[PDB]
Amino acid sequence: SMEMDEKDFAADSWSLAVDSSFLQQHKKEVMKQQDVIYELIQTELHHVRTLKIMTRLFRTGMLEELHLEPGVVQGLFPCVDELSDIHTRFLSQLLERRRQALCPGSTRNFVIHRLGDLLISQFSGPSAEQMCKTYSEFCSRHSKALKLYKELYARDKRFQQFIRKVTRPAVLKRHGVQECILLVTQRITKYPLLISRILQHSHGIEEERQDLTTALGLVKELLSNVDEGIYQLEKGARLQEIYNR
Amino acid sequence: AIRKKLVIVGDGACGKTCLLIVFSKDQFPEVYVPTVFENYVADIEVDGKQVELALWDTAGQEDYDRLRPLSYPDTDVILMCFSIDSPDSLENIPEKWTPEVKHFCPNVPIILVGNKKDLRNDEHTRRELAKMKQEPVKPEEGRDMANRIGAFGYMECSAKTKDGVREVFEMATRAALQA
Ligand SMILES: CC(=O)Nc1ccncc1C
Repeated sequence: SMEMDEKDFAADSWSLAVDSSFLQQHKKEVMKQQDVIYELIQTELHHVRTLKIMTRLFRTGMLEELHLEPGVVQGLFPCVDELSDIHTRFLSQLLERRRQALCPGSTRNFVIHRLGDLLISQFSGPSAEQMCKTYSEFCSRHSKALKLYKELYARDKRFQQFIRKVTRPAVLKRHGVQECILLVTQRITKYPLLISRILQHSHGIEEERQDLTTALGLVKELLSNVDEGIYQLEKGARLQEIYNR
Repeated sequence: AIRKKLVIVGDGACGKTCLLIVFSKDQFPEVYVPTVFENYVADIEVDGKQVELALWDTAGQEDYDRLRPLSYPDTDVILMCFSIDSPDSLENIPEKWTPEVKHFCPNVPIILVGNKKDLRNDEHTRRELAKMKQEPVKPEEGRDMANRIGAFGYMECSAKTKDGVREVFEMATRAALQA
Protein backbone atom coordinates (compact mmCIF):
# COMPACT_ATOMS: atom_id res chain seq x y z
CA SER A 1 0.00 0.00 0.00
CA MET A 2 1.03 3.67 -0.37
CA GLU A 3 1.81 5.60 2.83
CA MET A 4 -1.05 8.15 2.32
CA ASP A 5 -3.73 5.39 2.30
CA GLU A 6 -2.01 3.35 5.05
CA LYS A 7 -2.12 6.32 7.44
CA ASP A 8 -5.74 7.19 6.50
CA PHE A 9 -6.71 3.60 7.41
CA ALA A 10 -4.33 3.01 10.38
CA ALA A 11 -6.91 3.46 13.19
CA ASP A 12 -9.00 0.43 14.33
CA SER A 13 -12.19 2.36 13.39
CA TRP A 14 -13.71 5.49 11.75
CA SER A 15 -14.48 6.87 15.26
CA LEU A 16 -10.73 6.67 16.11
CA ALA A 17 -9.58 7.88 12.60
CA VAL A 18 -11.51 11.25 12.65
CA ASP A 19 -10.68 14.15 15.11
CA SER A 20 -12.60 13.88 18.45
CA SER A 21 -14.23 17.33 17.85
CA PHE A 22 -15.64 16.10 14.48
CA LEU A 23 -16.91 12.81 16.03
CA GLN A 24 -18.95 14.74 18.66
CA GLN A 25 -20.93 16.39 15.84
CA HIS A 26 -22.67 13.17 14.69
CA LYS A 27 -25.54 10.95 15.89
CA LYS A 28 -24.71 7.46 17.27
CA GLU A 29 -26.37 5.78 14.25
CA VAL A 30 -24.12 7.75 11.81
CA MET A 31 -20.96 6.75 13.73
CA LYS A 32 -22.12 3.07 13.55
CA GLN A 33 -22.78 3.29 9.77
CA GLN A 34 -19.39 5.01 9.21
CA ASP A 35 -17.41 2.47 11.29
CA VAL A 36 -18.71 -0.40 9.02
CA ILE A 37 -18.05 1.59 5.78
CA TYR A 38 -14.50 2.24 7.09
CA GLU A 39 -14.08 -1.55 7.66
CA LEU A 40 -15.19 -2.33 4.07
CA ILE A 41 -12.60 0.17 2.59
CA GLN A 42 -9.83 -0.78 5.04
CA THR A 43 -10.24 -4.54 4.19
CA GLU A 44 -10.44 -3.68 0.43
CA LEU A 45 -7.12 -1.74 0.82
CA HIS A 46 -5.58 -4.88 2.51
CA HIS A 47 -7.03 -7.21 -0.24
CA VAL A 48 -5.44 -5.02 -3.03
CA ARG A 49 -2.18 -5.19 -1.01
CA THR A 50 -2.42 -9.10 -0.94
CA LEU A 51 -2.78 -9.02 -4.77
CA LYS A 52 0.35 -6.72 -5.01
CA ILE A 53 2.44 -9.20 -2.92
CA MET A 54 1.29 -11.98 -5.32
CA THR A 55 2.07 -9.98 -8.52
CA ARG A 56 5.20 -8.00 -7.55
CA LEU A 57 6.89 -9.87 -4.69
CA PHE A 58 6.10 -13.50 -5.67
CA ARG A 59 5.26 -13.74 -9.43
CA THR A 60 7.73 -11.14 -10.80
CA GLY A 61 10.49 -12.23 -8.38
CA MET A 62 10.23 -15.85 -9.65
CA LEU A 63 10.30 -14.66 -13.31
CA GLU A 64 13.36 -12.47 -12.71
CA GLU A 65 15.41 -14.70 -10.30
CA LEU A 66 14.37 -18.35 -10.94
CA HIS A 67 14.55 -20.75 -13.96
CA LEU A 68 11.14 -22.50 -13.70
CA GLU A 69 9.57 -24.43 -16.60
CA PRO A 70 7.16 -22.39 -18.85
CA GLY A 71 3.58 -22.22 -17.52
CA VAL A 72 4.72 -22.85 -13.92
CA VAL A 73 4.41 -19.23 -12.65
CA GLN A 74 0.92 -18.88 -14.29
CA GLY A 75 -0.12 -22.16 -12.58
CA LEU A 76 0.99 -20.83 -9.17
CA PHE A 77 -0.74 -17.42 -9.54
CA PRO A 78 -3.77 -17.87 -11.88
CA CYS A 79 -5.67 -14.67 -12.95
CA VAL A 80 -3.64 -12.39 -10.59
CA ASP A 81 -3.38 -9.49 -13.11
CA GLU A 82 -7.16 -9.60 -13.88
CA LEU A 83 -7.95 -9.76 -10.13
CA SER A 84 -5.56 -6.85 -9.42
CA ASP A 85 -7.28 -4.79 -12.15
CA ILE A 86 -10.82 -5.44 -10.81
CA HIS A 87 -9.93 -4.63 -7.17
CA THR A 88 -7.56 -1.66 -7.80
CA ARG A 89 -10.37 0.01 -9.83
CA PHE A 90 -12.95 -0.73 -7.06
CA LEU A 91 -10.56 0.58 -4.33
CA SER A 92 -9.97 3.75 -6.48
CA GLN A 93 -13.72 4.46 -6.55
CA LEU A 94 -14.07 3.87 -2.75
CA LEU A 95 -11.11 6.16 -1.94
CA GLU A 96 -12.34 8.91 -4.34
CA ARG A 97 -15.78 8.82 -2.61
CA ARG A 98 -13.99 9.32 0.78
CA ARG A 99 -11.77 12.09 -0.69
CA GLN A 100 -14.71 14.11 -2.12
CA ALA A 101 -16.43 13.90 1.32
CA LEU A 102 -13.43 15.43 3.19
CA CYS A 103 -14.09 18.74 5.01
CA PRO A 104 -11.99 21.65 3.66
CA GLY A 105 -8.87 22.02 5.79
CA SER A 106 -8.89 18.28 6.72
CA THR A 107 -7.29 15.09 5.38
CA ARG A 108 -9.16 12.78 7.90
CA ASN A 109 -12.67 14.14 8.68
CA PHE A 110 -15.40 12.85 6.34
CA VAL A 111 -18.79 11.12 6.20
CA ILE A 112 -19.87 8.84 3.29
CA HIS A 113 -23.67 9.04 2.82
CA ARG A 114 -24.05 7.47 -0.68
CA LEU A 115 -22.27 4.09 -0.87
CA GLY A 116 -25.17 2.08 -2.34
CA ASP A 117 -24.88 3.42 -5.91
CA LEU A 118 -21.15 2.66 -6.04
CA LEU A 119 -21.83 -0.94 -4.86
CA ILE A 120 -24.67 -1.37 -7.46
CA SER A 121 -22.28 -0.26 -10.23
CA GLN A 122 -19.47 -2.60 -9.06
CA PHE A 123 -21.79 -5.62 -8.77
CA SER A 124 -23.83 -5.08 -12.02
CA GLY A 125 -23.16 -4.94 -15.82
CA PRO A 126 -19.71 -5.51 -17.36
CA SER A 127 -17.78 -5.22 -14.06
CA ALA A 128 -19.96 -8.02 -12.52
CA GLU A 129 -19.48 -10.21 -15.64
CA GLN A 130 -15.68 -9.82 -15.33
CA MET A 131 -15.72 -10.50 -11.51
CA CYS A 132 -17.83 -13.64 -12.16
CA LYS A 133 -15.58 -14.85 -15.00
CA THR A 134 -12.30 -14.17 -13.07
CA TYR A 135 -13.38 -15.78 -9.74
CA SER A 136 -14.96 -18.82 -11.50
CA GLU A 137 -11.55 -19.38 -13.21
CA PHE A 138 -9.43 -18.54 -10.09
CA CYS A 139 -11.41 -20.66 -7.61
CA SER A 140 -11.46 -23.63 -10.05
CA ARG A 141 -7.60 -23.41 -10.21
CA HIS A 142 -7.11 -23.01 -6.40
CA SER A 143 -6.30 -26.66 -5.49
CA LYS A 144 -3.93 -26.99 -8.52
CA ALA A 145 -2.00 -23.87 -7.41
CA LEU A 146 -1.50 -25.23 -3.81
CA LYS A 147 -0.36 -28.64 -5.10
CA LEU A 148 2.11 -27.05 -7.57
CA TYR A 149 3.53 -24.81 -4.83
CA LYS A 150 4.02 -27.80 -2.48
CA GLU A 151 5.77 -29.81 -5.21
CA LEU A 152 8.22 -26.93 -6.05
CA TYR A 153 9.01 -26.12 -2.39
CA ALA A 154 9.83 -29.79 -1.66
CA ARG A 155 11.91 -30.58 -4.78
CA ASP A 156 13.52 -27.27 -5.91
CA LYS A 157 16.37 -25.88 -3.75
CA ARG A 158 16.45 -22.40 -5.41
CA PHE A 159 12.65 -22.09 -5.15
CA GLN A 160 12.73 -22.93 -1.41
CA GLN A 161 15.55 -20.38 -0.84
CA PHE A 162 13.55 -17.77 -2.81
CA ILE A 163 10.36 -18.34 -0.72
CA ARG A 164 12.24 -18.26 2.62
CA LYS A 165 14.06 -15.07 1.56
CA VAL A 166 11.02 -12.94 0.47
CA THR A 167 8.70 -14.25 3.25
CA ARG A 168 11.23 -13.70 6.11
CA PRO A 169 10.29 -10.04 7.07
CA ALA A 170 7.68 -9.73 9.82
CA VAL A 171 5.30 -7.70 7.58
CA LEU A 172 4.94 -10.93 5.45
CA LYS A 173 3.95 -13.11 8.52
CA ARG A 174 0.34 -13.72 7.33
CA HIS A 175 1.18 -13.65 3.59
CA GLY A 176 2.91 -16.84 2.45
CA VAL A 177 1.96 -18.18 -1.04
CA GLN A 178 -0.89 -20.51 0.11
CA GLU A 179 -2.13 -17.87 2.61
CA CYS A 180 -2.44 -15.29 -0.24
CA ILE A 181 -4.42 -17.75 -2.40
CA LEU A 182 -6.96 -18.45 0.40
CA LEU A 183 -7.17 -14.72 1.39
CA VAL A 184 -8.28 -14.00 -2.26
CA THR A 185 -10.78 -16.95 -2.44
CA GLN A 186 -12.34 -15.81 0.86
CA ARG A 187 -12.62 -12.09 -0.10
CA ILE A 188 -15.77 -12.38 -2.21
CA THR A 189 -17.77 -14.05 0.60
CA LYS A 190 -16.93 -11.20 3.09
CA TYR A 191 -18.98 -8.65 0.99
CA PRO A 192 -22.56 -9.75 2.06
CA LEU A 193 -21.54 -9.65 5.77
CA LEU A 194 -20.16 -6.05 5.50
CA ILE A 195 -22.97 -4.81 3.22
CA SER A 196 -25.80 -6.17 5.44
CA ARG A 197 -24.26 -4.50 8.55
CA ILE A 198 -23.91 -1.19 6.61
CA LEU A 199 -27.60 -1.58 5.55
CA GLN A 200 -28.54 -2.16 9.23
CA HIS A 201 -27.32 1.42 10.02
CA SER A 202 -28.56 3.12 6.78
CA HIS A 203 -32.33 3.51 7.34
CA GLY A 204 -32.06 7.33 7.83
CA ILE A 205 -32.30 7.98 4.08
CA GLU A 206 -34.90 5.77 2.36
CA GLU A 207 -33.14 5.94 -1.06
CA GLU A 208 -29.84 4.75 0.59
CA ARG A 209 -31.59 1.84 2.34
CA GLN A 210 -33.09 0.86 -1.06
CA ASP A 211 -29.74 1.15 -2.92
CA LEU A 212 -27.92 -1.06 -0.34
CA THR A 213 -30.80 -3.61 -0.44
CA THR A 214 -30.32 -3.78 -4.26
CA ALA A 215 -26.49 -4.07 -3.90
CA LEU A 216 -26.85 -6.96 -1.39
CA GLY A 217 -29.04 -8.90 -3.87
CA LEU A 218 -26.51 -8.28 -6.68
CA VAL A 219 -23.59 -9.55 -4.50
CA LYS A 220 -25.51 -12.73 -3.59
CA GLU A 221 -26.37 -13.33 -7.28
CA LEU A 222 -22.65 -13.01 -8.18
CA LEU A 223 -21.67 -15.48 -5.39
CA SER A 224 -24.28 -18.07 -6.48
CA ASN A 225 -23.04 -17.79 -10.11
CA VAL A 226 -19.35 -18.20 -9.11
CA ASP A 227 -20.20 -21.11 -6.75
CA GLU A 228 -22.12 -22.89 -9.54
CA GLY A 229 -19.28 -22.42 -12.08
CA ILE A 230 -16.52 -24.05 -9.95
CA TYR A 231 -14.99 -27.51 -10.69
CA GLN A 232 -11.45 -28.13 -9.35
CA LEU A 233 -8.90 -28.76 -12.06
CA GLU A 234 -6.33 -31.42 -11.25
CA LYS A 235 -2.89 -32.02 -12.77
CA GLY A 236 -2.98 -35.54 -14.17
CA ALA A 237 -6.79 -36.00 -14.12
CA ARG A 238 -7.93 -38.07 -17.09
CA LEU A 239 -10.98 -37.35 -19.27
CA GLN A 240 -12.75 -40.45 -17.85
CA GLU A 241 -12.57 -39.06 -14.26
CA ILE A 242 -13.94 -35.74 -15.60
CA TYR A 243 -16.97 -37.03 -17.60
CA ASN A 244 -17.77 -39.48 -14.71
CA ARG A 245 -17.98 -36.41 -12.33
CA ALA B 1 8.62 -23.08 15.48
CA ILE B 2 6.59 -25.42 13.28
CA ARG B 3 3.64 -24.07 11.23
CA LYS B 4 0.11 -25.47 11.86
CA LYS B 5 -3.26 -24.53 10.26
CA LEU B 6 -6.53 -24.12 12.21
CA VAL B 7 -9.99 -23.70 10.64
CA ILE B 8 -13.19 -22.90 12.55
CA VAL B 9 -16.54 -24.28 11.28
CA GLY B 10 -20.15 -23.88 12.48
CA ASP B 11 -23.42 -21.98 11.86
CA GLY B 12 -23.37 -18.17 11.37
CA ALA B 13 -24.84 -17.56 14.85
CA CYS B 14 -22.21 -19.76 16.59
CA GLY B 15 -19.87 -16.79 17.32
CA LYS B 16 -16.83 -18.18 15.44
CA THR B 17 -15.78 -14.76 14.06
CA CYS B 18 -15.90 -13.13 17.49
CA LEU B 19 -13.85 -16.02 19.00
CA LEU B 20 -10.98 -15.60 16.44
CA ILE B 21 -10.94 -11.78 16.94
CA VAL B 22 -10.87 -11.95 20.78
CA PHE B 23 -8.08 -14.55 20.70
CA SER B 24 -5.90 -12.67 18.14
CA LYS B 25 -6.08 -9.36 20.06
CA ASP B 26 -6.25 -10.93 23.63
CA GLN B 27 -9.06 -8.36 24.16
CA PHE B 28 -12.82 -8.01 23.57
CA PRO B 29 -12.93 -4.87 21.32
CA GLU B 30 -13.65 -1.76 23.44
CA VAL B 31 -14.69 0.60 20.60
CA TYR B 32 -15.58 -1.43 17.47
CA VAL B 33 -16.16 -5.18 17.02
CA PRO B 34 -15.06 -6.10 13.48
CA THR B 35 -17.63 -7.65 11.14
CA VAL B 36 -15.02 -9.91 9.48
CA PHE B 37 -11.70 -11.70 10.18
CA GLU B 38 -9.05 -11.96 7.40
CA ASN B 39 -6.40 -14.38 8.86
CA TYR B 40 -3.79 -14.34 11.68
CA VAL B 41 -0.64 -16.27 12.65
CA ALA B 42 -0.51 -16.70 16.46
CA ASP B 43 2.78 -17.39 18.29
CA ILE B 44 1.86 -20.10 20.85
CA GLU B 45 4.00 -22.15 23.24
CA VAL B 46 2.18 -25.23 24.51
CA ASP B 47 3.85 -27.72 26.89
CA GLY B 48 7.29 -26.41 25.90
CA LYS B 49 6.69 -26.58 22.12
CA GLN B 50 6.71 -23.37 20.02
CA VAL B 51 4.15 -23.23 17.18
CA GLU B 52 3.08 -20.63 14.56
CA LEU B 53 -0.71 -21.31 14.39
CA ALA B 54 -2.47 -19.86 11.30
CA LEU B 55 -6.15 -19.09 11.94
CA TRP B 56 -8.96 -19.22 9.37
CA ASP B 57 -12.68 -18.42 9.56
CA THR B 58 -15.42 -19.89 7.27
CA ALA B 59 -18.05 -17.14 7.97
CA GLY B 60 -19.76 -16.05 4.73
CA GLN B 61 -19.14 -19.48 3.11
CA GLU B 62 -22.14 -21.31 4.70
CA ASP B 63 -24.42 -21.21 1.56
CA TYR B 64 -21.63 -21.86 -1.01
CA ASP B 65 -20.89 -25.59 -1.16
CA ARG B 66 -18.15 -25.31 -3.83
CA LEU B 67 -16.37 -22.23 -2.38
CA ARG B 68 -16.43 -23.43 1.29
CA PRO B 69 -14.26 -26.65 0.86
CA LEU B 70 -11.42 -24.42 -0.48
CA SER B 71 -10.78 -23.29 3.14
CA TYR B 72 -10.00 -27.00 4.18
CA PRO B 73 -6.71 -28.10 2.37
CA ASP B 74 -3.91 -29.15 4.78
CA THR B 75 -5.85 -28.22 7.94
CA ASP B 76 -4.18 -29.58 11.15
CA VAL B 77 -6.98 -28.95 13.68
CA ILE B 78 -10.73 -28.18 13.33
CA LEU B 79 -12.66 -26.09 15.90
CA MET B 80 -16.36 -27.09 15.44
CA CYS B 81 -18.43 -24.35 17.09
CA PHE B 82 -22.00 -24.06 18.37
CA SER B 83 -23.60 -21.45 20.62
CA ILE B 84 -24.79 -22.37 24.12
CA ASP B 85 -27.68 -19.82 23.65
CA SER B 86 -28.80 -21.77 20.53
CA PRO B 87 -29.75 -25.47 20.74
CA ASP B 88 -30.52 -25.23 16.97
CA SER B 89 -26.78 -24.67 16.21
CA LEU B 90 -25.95 -27.86 18.23
CA GLU B 91 -28.48 -29.96 16.23
CA ASN B 92 -26.70 -28.93 12.96
CA ILE B 93 -23.37 -30.42 14.19
CA PRO B 94 -23.87 -34.23 13.72
CA GLU B 95 -25.37 -34.57 10.22
CA LYS B 96 -24.34 -31.36 8.40
CA TRP B 97 -20.90 -30.12 9.62
CA THR B 98 -19.44 -33.40 10.99
CA PRO B 99 -19.76 -35.49 7.74
CA GLU B 100 -18.38 -32.53 5.69
CA VAL B 101 -15.31 -32.09 7.92
CA LYS B 102 -14.67 -35.87 8.02
CA HIS B 103 -14.79 -35.99 4.19
CA PHE B 104 -12.46 -33.01 3.38
CA CYS B 105 -10.23 -33.35 6.51
CA PRO B 106 -9.82 -37.12 7.10
CA ASN B 107 -8.12 -38.00 10.38
CA VAL B 108 -7.88 -34.34 11.48
CA PRO B 109 -8.74 -33.84 15.17
CA ILE B 110 -11.95 -31.96 15.85
CA ILE B 111 -12.50 -29.98 19.08
CA LEU B 112 -16.21 -29.34 19.68
CA VAL B 113 -16.51 -25.85 21.27
CA GLY B 114 -19.54 -24.44 23.07
CA ASN B 115 -19.39 -20.61 22.63
CA LYS B 116 -21.24 -17.82 24.60
CA LYS B 117 -21.13 -19.82 27.83
CA ASP B 118 -21.93 -16.51 29.66
CA LEU B 119 -25.52 -16.71 28.26
CA ARG B 120 -26.28 -20.07 30.03
CA ASN B 121 -27.44 -18.12 33.12
CA ASP B 122 -28.73 -14.98 31.31
CA GLU B 123 -32.39 -14.18 32.13
CA HIS B 124 -33.14 -12.58 28.73
CA THR B 125 -31.76 -15.70 26.98
CA ARG B 126 -33.88 -18.03 29.16
CA ARG B 127 -37.05 -15.97 28.56
CA GLU B 128 -36.55 -15.84 24.77
CA LEU B 129 -35.73 -19.58 24.37
CA ALA B 130 -38.76 -20.63 26.51
CA LYS B 131 -41.08 -19.23 23.78
CA MET B 132 -39.87 -22.02 21.39
CA LYS B 133 -39.88 -24.80 24.10
CA GLN B 134 -36.08 -24.55 24.49
CA GLU B 135 -33.32 -23.76 27.06
CA PRO B 136 -29.52 -23.04 26.96
CA VAL B 137 -27.35 -26.08 26.07
CA LYS B 138 -26.41 -28.00 29.23
CA PRO B 139 -22.72 -29.02 29.74
CA GLU B 140 -23.61 -32.77 29.49
CA GLU B 141 -25.44 -32.23 26.17
CA GLY B 142 -22.24 -30.65 24.78
CA ARG B 143 -20.05 -33.56 26.05
CA ASP B 144 -22.51 -36.18 24.69
CA MET B 145 -22.50 -34.60 21.21
CA ALA B 146 -18.67 -34.36 21.27
CA ASN B 147 -18.44 -38.09 22.27
CA ARG B 148 -21.02 -39.07 19.59
CA ILE B 149 -19.32 -37.29 16.62
CA GLY B 150 -15.87 -38.67 17.56
CA ALA B 151 -14.40 -35.32 18.65
CA PHE B 152 -10.88 -35.18 20.17
CA GLY B 153 -12.46 -33.22 23.07
CA TYR B 154 -15.15 -30.87 24.30
CA MET B 155 -14.51 -27.32 25.59
CA GLU B 156 -16.52 -24.20 26.47
CA CYS B 157 -15.62 -20.46 26.38
CA SER B 158 -16.99 -16.90 26.43
CA ALA B 159 -15.59 -14.40 23.86
CA LYS B 160 -17.36 -11.63 25.85
CA THR B 161 -15.41 -12.22 29.09
CA LYS B 162 -12.38 -14.05 27.52
CA ASP B 163 -12.89 -17.01 29.97
CA GLY B 164 -11.68 -20.27 28.44
CA VAL B 165 -10.57 -18.67 25.13
CA ARG B 166 -6.81 -19.08 25.64
CA GLU B 167 -7.32 -22.71 26.81
CA VAL B 168 -9.20 -23.63 23.57
CA PHE B 169 -6.35 -22.40 21.30
CA GLU B 170 -3.58 -23.98 23.46
CA MET B 171 -5.50 -27.33 23.36
CA ALA B 172 -6.01 -26.96 19.56
CA THR B 173 -2.24 -26.50 19.24
CA ARG B 174 -1.61 -29.70 21.24
CA ALA B 175 -4.17 -31.55 19.03
CA ALA B 176 -2.43 -30.21 15.83
CA LEU B 177 0.96 -31.53 17.11
CA GLN B 178 -0.31 -35.16 17.63
CA ALA B 179 0.44 -38.03 15.19
C1 LIG C 1 -0.57 -21.83 7.34
C2 LIG C 1 -1.75 -21.88 6.37
O1 LIG C 1 -2.81 -21.41 6.65
N1 LIG C 1 -1.50 -22.51 5.08
C3 LIG C 1 -2.53 -22.70 4.09
C4 LIG C 1 -3.41 -21.70 3.71
C5 LIG C 1 -4.38 -22.06 2.79
N2 LIG C 1 -4.46 -23.27 2.29
C6 LIG C 1 -3.62 -24.23 2.64
C7 LIG C 1 -2.63 -23.97 3.56
C8 LIG C 1 -1.65 -25.05 4.02
